[PDB]
Amino acid sequence: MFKKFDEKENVSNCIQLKTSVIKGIKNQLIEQFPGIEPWLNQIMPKKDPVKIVRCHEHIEILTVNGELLFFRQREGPFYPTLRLLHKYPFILPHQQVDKGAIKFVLSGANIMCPGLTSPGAKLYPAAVDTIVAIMAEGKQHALCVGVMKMSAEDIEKVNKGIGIENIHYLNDGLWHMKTYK
Amino acid sequence: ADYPLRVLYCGVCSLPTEYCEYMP
Ligand SMILES: [Zn+2]
Repeated sequence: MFKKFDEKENVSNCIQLKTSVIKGIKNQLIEQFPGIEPWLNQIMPKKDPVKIVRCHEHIEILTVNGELLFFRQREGPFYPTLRLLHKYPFILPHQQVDKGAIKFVLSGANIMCPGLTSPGAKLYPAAVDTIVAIMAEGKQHALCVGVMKMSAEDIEKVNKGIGIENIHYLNDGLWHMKTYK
Repeated sequence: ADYPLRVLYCGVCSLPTEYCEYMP
């Protein structure tokens, strides 16, 4: 979603949200990510203004104190940024690709089922459309936010095709935008 | 039991230092 993204050519503007809208977005974050609820006072303090950075193709980025927390496109689901996920890795269920696939997902490629079924990888049960944190064999931190395009049982069985859609990866255009300011 | 984690990001490639390997 951010492979050729950058502030100049993609960010139209940045609106500050009213209290009515913030409570609604928090509620949607709760519904999507149940375990985030006890941490929201910490991620989005009462005291701090909440902004949406509006981007081309109806991408919105939620920011607090200039830190990028979540993003969505249209009124689709929210996805954590990788920076937020690194601070709170438990927000998302995990899938672990084999180390050979690291180079390809860091260049923006979608995850193919052999990256998840080969030795060194770890595939965990997941329904299609689940937002997952992509971990890497031998690596402590997540490198990609993905969406299951086949269920994890299908990925084991079909074993060919896109298993996981690459949505956001380390040093993509979103990653490079460290803060909004 | 205490969060947020503070992950060290490399000062040149901006990645976690375990991913430096992948950035020239
Ligand atoms: Zn580095």
